[PDB]
Amino acid sequence: MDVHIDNQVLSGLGTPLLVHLFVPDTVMAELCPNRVPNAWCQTLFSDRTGLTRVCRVFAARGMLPGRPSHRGTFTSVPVYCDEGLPELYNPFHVAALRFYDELVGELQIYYLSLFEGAKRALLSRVPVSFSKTRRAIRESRALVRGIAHIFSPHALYVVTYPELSAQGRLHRMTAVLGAPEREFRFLISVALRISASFREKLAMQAWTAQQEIPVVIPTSYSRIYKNSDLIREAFFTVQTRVSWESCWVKATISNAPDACLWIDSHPLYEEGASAWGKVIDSRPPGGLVGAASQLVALGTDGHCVHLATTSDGQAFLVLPGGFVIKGQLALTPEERGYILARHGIR
Amino acid sequence: ASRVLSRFVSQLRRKLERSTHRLIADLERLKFLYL
Amino acid sequence: RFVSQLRRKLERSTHRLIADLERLKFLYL
Amino acid sequence: AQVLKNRLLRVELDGIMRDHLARAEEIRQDLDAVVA
Amino acid sequence: AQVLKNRLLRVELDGIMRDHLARAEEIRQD
Repeated sequence: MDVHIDNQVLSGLGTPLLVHLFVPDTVMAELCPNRVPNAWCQTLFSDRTGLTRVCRVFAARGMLPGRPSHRGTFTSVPVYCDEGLPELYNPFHVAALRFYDELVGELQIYYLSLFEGAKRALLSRVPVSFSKTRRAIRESRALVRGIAHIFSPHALYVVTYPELSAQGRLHRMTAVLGAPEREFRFLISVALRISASFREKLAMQAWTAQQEIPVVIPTSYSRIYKNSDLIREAFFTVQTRVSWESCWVKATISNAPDACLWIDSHPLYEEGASAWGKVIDSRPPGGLVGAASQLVALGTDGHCVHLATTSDGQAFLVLPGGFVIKGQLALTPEERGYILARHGIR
Repeated sequence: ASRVLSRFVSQLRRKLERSTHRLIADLERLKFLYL
Repeated sequence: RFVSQLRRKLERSTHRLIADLERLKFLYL
Repeated sequence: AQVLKNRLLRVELDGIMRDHLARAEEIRQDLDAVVA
Repeated sequence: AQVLKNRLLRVELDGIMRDHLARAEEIRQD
């Protein structure tokens, strides 16, 4: 019970109201394995998409709940969204958290899943920290309740207890769709324009491999891959269900930090959620020969289709078999600014 | 003389119930707008 | 004073039947 | 394919779940007019 | 989105169950 009194006194600048949370250790195992993170608040809207200011959230792991029903970490969700009077709530409304120790993993959370659980729960001098004074006397079991989490079908534990007028005005709040809809269809729009760029690049060229990366290939490659077997290039667009782990937007945010590359890897036909957004280096003295070795090891991955994005406005597709199809990247800077504001600061 | 006002606060409870049952009435209409 | 018992156990039973019908919904979907 | 039939039947069951409390509300609100 | 709205109606229904048990306070002295 430390991070709640940490962030409660901290975020008084950009947030009127602060909600406190638990996060179980099973619910973020598919987010980041091996306990690699240890945050940043940016709650986007449902139909009032735009852009909003960011707020920092502090947290801790490895410290156990008073409930022995599950044993996990500490988080907390700021709420600052409602204009003027905070009595209205935005329904069907995402609130993004960027839990991190060094920006890996995201945390999408709802206002219904938060507040329905919240209602379900309920010669001079030094001045004292005022808000910590009421948490020590509570120490009770009814303050924490189990909430069916909507993004991942699991339990997310909230903590709240009858503090004061900020949390007292919270439990009376109600009000009279499209917050998970917009980001996915926006990903499919940029994926369709990139696949259209690949279509027109294969059309204006002879529909032929230039083979930018060198591999040796067997003579039965037109047999063990069938004729025109682009069924993986076909269902590429459904397979990109993630984007901000995907390397495609990673090059656009990398414009603020010249010879850099990011690589997505998707398997040959559904071997699993392989990886998204790995790094090809040119800065350290491993050098361009090490970049070439990693690149040809990328190209010899005979069961994974790779997509290459550059920083300068160019896209590339790597067929397994060393074949490369060139492509453009040129997107409207409104979506660019929307992406870099969705992650961080312009 | 000793049974005059308790009937009236009974009707006041019926009035608060017939008022606050509207909060039950409009939520499934909100569901019909939503889902 | 027998009007505060039978109608009261009636409304208690209907208040349990509505939770039974919500459980019947959860049986359905 | 056929979750629309489930949508119409779920509209049917929320209808028959609202009609029971619609039955109960006026009957519960007529048993308060015998007190005078 | 269908399974998401399934979870959403599931968490929305407990709101009206809590509001029913909040309305039941007035029953408890009547």
